[PDB]
Amino acid sequence: VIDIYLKNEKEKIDFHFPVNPQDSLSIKKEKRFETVDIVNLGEFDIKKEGEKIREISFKTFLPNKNPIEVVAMLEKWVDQAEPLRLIITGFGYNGLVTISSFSNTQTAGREEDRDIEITFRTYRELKITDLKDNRPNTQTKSKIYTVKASDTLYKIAKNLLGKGSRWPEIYNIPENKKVIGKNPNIIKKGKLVIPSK
Amino acid sequence: VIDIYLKNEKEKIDFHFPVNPQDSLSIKKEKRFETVDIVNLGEFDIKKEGEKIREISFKTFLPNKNPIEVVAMLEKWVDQAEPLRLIITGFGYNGLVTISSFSNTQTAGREEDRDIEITFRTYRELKITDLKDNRPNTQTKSKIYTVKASDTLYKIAKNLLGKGSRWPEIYNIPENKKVIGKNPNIIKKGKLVIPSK
Amino acid sequence: LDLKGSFLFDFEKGEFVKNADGTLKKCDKVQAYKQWCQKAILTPRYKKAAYTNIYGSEIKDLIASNLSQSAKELEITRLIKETILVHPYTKEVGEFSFNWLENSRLVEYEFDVLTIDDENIVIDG
Amino acid sequence: LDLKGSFLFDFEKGEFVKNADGTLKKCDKVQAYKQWCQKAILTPRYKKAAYTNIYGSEIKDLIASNLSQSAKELEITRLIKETILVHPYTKEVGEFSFNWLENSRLVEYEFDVLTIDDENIVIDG
Amino acid sequence: ERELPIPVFLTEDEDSVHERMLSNFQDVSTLEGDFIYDATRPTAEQIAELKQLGLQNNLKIAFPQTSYGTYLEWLGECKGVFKNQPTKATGVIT
Amino acid sequence: KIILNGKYDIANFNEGITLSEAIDGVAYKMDVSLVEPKQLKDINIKKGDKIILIDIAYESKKEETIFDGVVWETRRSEKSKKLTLSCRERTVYMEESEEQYQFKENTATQRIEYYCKQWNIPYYNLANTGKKLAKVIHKTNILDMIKKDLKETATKGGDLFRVRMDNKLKLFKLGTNANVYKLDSILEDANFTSSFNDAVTSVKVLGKSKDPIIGTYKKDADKFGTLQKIKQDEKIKNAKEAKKAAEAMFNSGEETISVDCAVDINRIRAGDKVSLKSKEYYVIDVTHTLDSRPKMKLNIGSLEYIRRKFY
Amino acid sequence: EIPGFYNRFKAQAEKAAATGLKGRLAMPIRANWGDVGKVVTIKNDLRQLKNLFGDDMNYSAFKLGKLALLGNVKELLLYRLVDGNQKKGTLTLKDTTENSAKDVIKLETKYPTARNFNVTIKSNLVDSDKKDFIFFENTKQLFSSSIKGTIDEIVLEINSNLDNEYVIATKVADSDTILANVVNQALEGGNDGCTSITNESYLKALEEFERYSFDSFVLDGVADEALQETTKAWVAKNKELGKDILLFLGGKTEDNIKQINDKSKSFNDENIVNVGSSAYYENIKYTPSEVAVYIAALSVSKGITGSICNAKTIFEEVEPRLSQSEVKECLKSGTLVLDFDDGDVIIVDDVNTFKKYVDDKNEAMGYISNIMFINTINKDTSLKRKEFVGKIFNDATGQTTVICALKKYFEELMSQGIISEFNVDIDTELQATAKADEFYWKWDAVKVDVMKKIYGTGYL
Repeated sequence: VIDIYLKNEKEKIDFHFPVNPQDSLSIKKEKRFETVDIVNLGEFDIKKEGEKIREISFKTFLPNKNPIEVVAMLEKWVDQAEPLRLIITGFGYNGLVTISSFSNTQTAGREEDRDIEITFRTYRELKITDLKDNRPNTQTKSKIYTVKASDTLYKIAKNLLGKGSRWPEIYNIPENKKVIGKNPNIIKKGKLVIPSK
Repeated sequence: VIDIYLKNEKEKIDFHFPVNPQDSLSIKKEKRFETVDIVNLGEFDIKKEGEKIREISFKTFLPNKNPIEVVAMLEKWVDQAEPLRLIITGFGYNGLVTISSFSNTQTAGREEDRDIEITFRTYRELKITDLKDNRPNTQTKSKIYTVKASDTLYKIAKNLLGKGSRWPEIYNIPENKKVIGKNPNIIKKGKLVIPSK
Repeated sequence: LDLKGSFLFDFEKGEFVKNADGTLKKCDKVQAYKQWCQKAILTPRYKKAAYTNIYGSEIKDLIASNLSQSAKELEITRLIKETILVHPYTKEVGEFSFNWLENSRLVEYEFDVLTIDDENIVIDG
Repeated sequence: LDLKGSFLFDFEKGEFVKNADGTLKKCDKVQAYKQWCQKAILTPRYKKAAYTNIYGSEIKDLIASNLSQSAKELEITRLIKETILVHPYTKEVGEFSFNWLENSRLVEYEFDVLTIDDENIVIDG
Repeated sequence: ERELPIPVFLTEDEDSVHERMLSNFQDVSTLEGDFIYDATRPTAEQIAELKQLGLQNNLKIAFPQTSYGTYLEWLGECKGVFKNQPTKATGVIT
Repeated sequence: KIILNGKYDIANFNEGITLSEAIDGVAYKMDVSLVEPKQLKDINIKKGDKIILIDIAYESKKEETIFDGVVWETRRSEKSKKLTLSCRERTVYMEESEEQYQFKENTATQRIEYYCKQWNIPYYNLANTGKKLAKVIHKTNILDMIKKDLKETATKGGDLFRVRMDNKLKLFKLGTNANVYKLDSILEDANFTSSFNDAVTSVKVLGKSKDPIIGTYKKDADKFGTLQKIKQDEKIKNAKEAKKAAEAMFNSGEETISVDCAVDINRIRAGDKVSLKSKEYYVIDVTHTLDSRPKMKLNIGSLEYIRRKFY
Repeated sequence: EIPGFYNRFKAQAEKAAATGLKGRLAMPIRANWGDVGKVVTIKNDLRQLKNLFGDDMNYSAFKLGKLALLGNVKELLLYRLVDGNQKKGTLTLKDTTENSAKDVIKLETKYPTARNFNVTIKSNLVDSDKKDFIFFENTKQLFSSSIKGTIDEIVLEINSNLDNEYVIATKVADSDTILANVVNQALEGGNDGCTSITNESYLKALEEFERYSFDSFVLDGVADEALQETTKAWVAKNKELGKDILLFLGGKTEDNIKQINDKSKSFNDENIVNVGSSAYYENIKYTPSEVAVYIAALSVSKGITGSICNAKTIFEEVEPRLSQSEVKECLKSGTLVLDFDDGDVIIVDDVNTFKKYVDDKNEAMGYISNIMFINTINKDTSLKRKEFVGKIFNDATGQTTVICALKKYFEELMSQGIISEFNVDIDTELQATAKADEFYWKWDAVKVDVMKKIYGTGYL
């Protein structure tokens, strides 16, 4: 039992590949090293501390959502800056990736179908004693928030914008200043509030 | 009778390949030389004194430990800085090596199995009349030591950290200072001691 | 590194263990680390506002998900691994095993490996 | 190079050979080298604290190992070669032969080649 | 607790002691594993171990700035200062 | 991202921008390369046009004018219609306009104000450098005169000041940038170079003017050796001035880091105080290159070496 | 449980590491706790041994069971040897409202023992109508619970909660009011039966063990010569019955090397092993008889493929320390000797007591691994026999089927790499007179031995 799930986040879509990746899946691993050759001793291998960006490539076909819409969806995702979550069940792969190249093809027969040839890249985020910041931050929320009964603007700021002290960024928006009263502390249920960015 | 044993040291694992290396094993040797051409005489070959980093490459399959766990183990070992000991019985190879590239593949059939294609590099250590320091230093001990009855801290330092006079590195660790009495000379059986790095 | 200890919390009883003197039972570095690991596993992510995004897991949210059995196994492995590995004391977590005992009721195992579990090379010039 | 001699030690008797005068029987450079080679082969590695990591062998540890017959042959060759070759006087050691006489009781041969065994080109301008 | 300064002699290296021992040999080989090395190296190692542990411990307990336990108690007794002793817990039981 | 020019927006034509500055450079330099089809050819960009580059600042993520200068030179290729500019802020004008001025004893701030007043150069409230300069007669360029008196102000214990233009002239002290950015997080590659190339351990002052001031003030002679210089300036007309000049010259040689960053910190400029690892260094030079991937390269160094070399 | 996410944590020691182990061992253990007069199987779980027989190191049960488990035995067949005079700790608790203080409940330990199990009952501070029923082992609390005052509910609750593996309640009479408050009332009258075990009592354990099957048997750390002779005769008798039991023994603590060698030479059966050196572990000395438990455990765990020729034992120190001449004398005498080598205690040469004859191919019988190999083959052959004796027609086809089954079993042995060559064919000599109820066959095989010694010759 092998399936491929692409769980996008910036667009809340969970694409499951209708058809398995044809002939074979393959994944390479290559350690980071570079030769150094010393006089009268010869070559030596020195490990480099980082890790490498490795690719997963395969090819499928989309049988008769329609294949046209699926191809459009994947082409749109190709330009996405945010990462996609790729899960391959039988193969055992699971992690954030991003599509480097995507291509579709129509054949003389089977014109409804679209033969697909897609490639992925491992994704890593740049964050630019205490707990390490190893967790990926891929969670998404709507750009407009409906205030609940128990919410306070600091609570909204922490839930929807991070540090919690980011509330003046929400308040200073003129639409938020209009829907919210002139007192930031007092807020009401139901009214819409727009987080920044 | 041909077998392949990968005896890792930093992880005390002795991996024996379940399946032989398919079509053929091969190993090249090339002397270090570079041409110099003198006027009105022509080309000449000058030996270079060092030795070359030569590779051993082959491809296997892991039949139905599970192949997934074996692949994960080898992928983890690929990032290992410390060397692996490769022993090939019938071929006659024996020496320290390190994996440059590793790859696994699932096929349309035989989905439980994993076709492997692995490559190795000869490993050489960089050191800073008397005996030559030709011996590889690949021996490993646990990062926490249980003090025996006859042990003394100098003896622990020599057995577990080299020169023997490295004992203050063990003592100066605050955990070691706490478990050990304030007198470094006096030590007791059973208490745990942590060598540095 | 200089990690430090904490106080015991018997999760079976849901109360701090206290000595006869009334003070809470202090525990070693590794004991506090294990307590923290269990608490972090039990803490859902993004939902308890006292914590940052780093702390917690998302195992409970996975129950309602529609992903398949093996996909859910991989998700459990990823979630537990990510949740545990934020702690500096963690070296590696793995050797995951699963057992779908009933039709759709699961039991899973895992191993956590400490920084002190590493093996050290013995050499000096 | 300026290697130097030592005193004989009859390994059959486990005692130093001494002249009638009572002084220990001095021996030549090559004789001391052979004595050192035998002693180093007989000295296990990492276990006798008087020595560094360079000195000694690991032949005894190999007996309890689970590697196969040919793997053990290769291990013996590697161990003897590494143990001997640390000495500066050594040029090459090889031509290993093995004979599993009984089912699991082994006899092995080897050749050690000295720096003086080298052959010199005869030429001058 | 003040950090203890140590004389250079008490912190001598084992290899330095062994080299000092072997400096006088020029006719017999002094290679590692040789009989001269066998006779000399354990002496140097024991010398280094004793000199680094026992003598430095003696120096540590000599002065009140670094002494401990019964040694610090005696150094307090030199100027007539005693450490407060413990007491058994007491009370009433019904 | 936005290139205003006079009226238009030629950000829809530029292949890349490179903002480069040196601590002793003539001016903040922007070198923007463009493709020149019929559309861009119509507006007829000439030298002397006013370029304003606007981009999302790193600090507050708001569009701010990071560069405001004038096009100093245009070079047009014809076979490939690639127009290339080399923009300069208006300190390039000061580096080309020569003038002779005679000055009595006074401070650098007063002299800079006098230059701006004479040549009608707008300027913000100039920081009081404090140091009092000796009487001199100058002939070099206006920027040359300003640099000379600022060097003489760095000597005699004054703080290191650098002049940058922006819209109106500013007297920028070196270690006064608002944000001390940390480059270790985006450190693509670094080149820590150390040397005794310009090390100064001793200095034997030989005063050409009286208060017969002569002395030696060797500072680390025991450690690095007596790497001696001779300072023979007429401007040193005082014993305390000689001592402060000597103290403003000692250093352990060249000690810089050739830093390469994978992310362009937009607001970095020459003289700014920036951190790599735990240590802090002053930007000797910065070279942004706003290609399709923003990128930055930096050359930073310690205060002592910068004072010895550039002052 | 409710649907949702649940998680727990355990030590790595508590992993089910029992997977992959081999071999079966037997022991007539002296135990302070557990079932009396019966054999019980443990799957190599220290917690299981602790629950079944306590954790008293003074008693042979926990001590020798821990040593056996450290030897990696797949299954341990423990028998609680007892002297008699057996009693369980018991106590009777009485009613308050009756001025005569009627006895209403009797408590009793689950198994016979002599441990200080106690009970403490106090008024429940929240509600006087209830009371707290706390049960102790010495000063240590062992179980607590609060129960309704009616007698039946009290007995049921004491028999109900999870932590009552130690004590069982029973009703003597009914009453309306709660038991009387009491503190630390010992369950007196019990007895572990370990006091002054008789020589004859071991025979009961032997007879009970006869019905079961196991690879080897080792005594309970006792070096009585009469017991050793009785066990020798018992193992010989079981060999006559087709049960090939391997015996391990150890000489008395005061016996010197001379006495040990004399004992080893006196009985030189290949099924007997003598331990010639005492050892230390956890700062506790172990007599040769006690060490024989660990030796038997290791030999049984190694099974067929492995051997203990140079196995690094768990022990930390040995006594006496033998020179090479003494080592040669002991090994020639059939004595199994542990030796100290660079901080490691290592068994030497895998030998057994059979060293007197070695007149042929009987040389190989002097080592424990060969005897275990032979006995395991005999046991497997007997297991295949009992499926067919008088239950398959004794024609050519049936004999061929049996031969094919035996050949395939030996082929499975070949797949393990144990054997270099084997042959199994018809025993034509005995087949000339065989009948329906039994068939006769012959076989011989070449076992692959573990590498033991290396001889090097450096040509220089």
